[PDB]
Amino acid sequence: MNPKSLTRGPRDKPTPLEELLPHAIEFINQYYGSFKEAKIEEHLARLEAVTKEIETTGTYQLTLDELIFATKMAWRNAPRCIGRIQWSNLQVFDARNCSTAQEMFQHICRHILYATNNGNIRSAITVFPQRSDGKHDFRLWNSQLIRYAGYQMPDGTIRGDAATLEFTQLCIDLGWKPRYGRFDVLPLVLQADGQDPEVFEIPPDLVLEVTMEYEWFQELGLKWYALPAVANMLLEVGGLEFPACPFNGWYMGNILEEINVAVLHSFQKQNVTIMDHHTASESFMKHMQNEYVLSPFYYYQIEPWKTHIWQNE
Ligand code: HEM
Ligand SMILES: Cc1cc(N2CCC[C@@H]2C(=O)NCCc2ccc3c(c2)OCO3)nc(-n2ccnc2)n1
Ligand SMILES: O=S([O-])[O-]
Repeated sequence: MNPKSLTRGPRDKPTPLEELLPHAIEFINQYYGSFKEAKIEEHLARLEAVTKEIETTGTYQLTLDELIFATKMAWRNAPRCIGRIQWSNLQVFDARNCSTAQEMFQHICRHILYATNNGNIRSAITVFPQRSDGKHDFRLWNSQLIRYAGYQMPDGTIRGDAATLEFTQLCIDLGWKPRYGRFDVLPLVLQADGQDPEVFEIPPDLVLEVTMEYEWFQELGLKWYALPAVANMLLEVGGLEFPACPFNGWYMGNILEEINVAVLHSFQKQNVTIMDHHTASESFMKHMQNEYVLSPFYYYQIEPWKTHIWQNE
């Protein structure tokens, strides 16, 4: 077999023009090929301008429409994603002129806001600036925008998310004051322009949680977040790399002390979208109505605290 790697790592120099140009040209062709006969003079015009822009600046910028096209195509090129069947239902937020972590934070708040929509979930992606030389990367160190903290008890026990134990400790190491619940929402750990990450609490009113509701099992205090958002992948398109491009959909669906009726009832009763038969038909219908090496592609990355060179720990 000759599978490709699903990971795209860091750089420390711009992509060499001899690599970038061919990829850029191929994407431009893919994009204008989305008409099948229309816009041959526009195609050639754009090919010439991109090639001149690359040769004069060392890189190039996508138009808004090309970016939107690229995020949707990357989505339908995601083999594992079940939601990609209705891939035209994606809202794009262009944050490519973002310069600071504070600004990153505000963009992310807007995303969570729009996407959550009081439970009537909407799919969205926010695209931050593309990699330049690889030393000014924008990154979210989170794996998800919303995820619970994980604590290892003085027993060797796991309290919270058993999968975030390492990231939670890194937040503490960065100044985040550890509460010790099993449902603590991790802060946003945001890197702008290649600099050390800054910690931002997520305003709690922005976090919609499904409180699970027999009758005594709500006494357990079982709870989960409504918005599944992937924070850590890199969007590749036409030779360009976007190391920060958080996106979301909605959900598909060990001290037990096993029916999923509690979750099924809690989500659906609290009007939080999930991928049931109603939503599947409704969303595919909206999708269909919108019709009036893989690339682009979402890559995995190397966890940034393993590769980051700290300016001033
Ligand atoms: C609209 C509702 C959506 C649903 C129901 C959905 C569902 C899924 C599911 C079930 C998986 C695999 C989960 C697992 O086993 O870990 C997945 C993976 C993924 N989804 Fe979605 N998704 C949605 C929206 C999105 C959006 C908006 C994007 C991107 C623009 C997207 C991109 C991906 C990617 C990149 C993966 C990872 C593929 C891999 O692991 O190789 N999804 N999604
Ligand atoms: C919070 C989250 C996690 C996630 N995962 C994919 C890589 C592994 C990670 C994960 O732990 N997945 C298991 C939980 C899960 C299952 C089904 C589903 C999910 C997450 O999002 C929508 O559909 N994917 C997504 N996702 C959102 C849209 N597409 C994928 N969100
Ligand atoms: O744009 S897709 O729906 O043809």
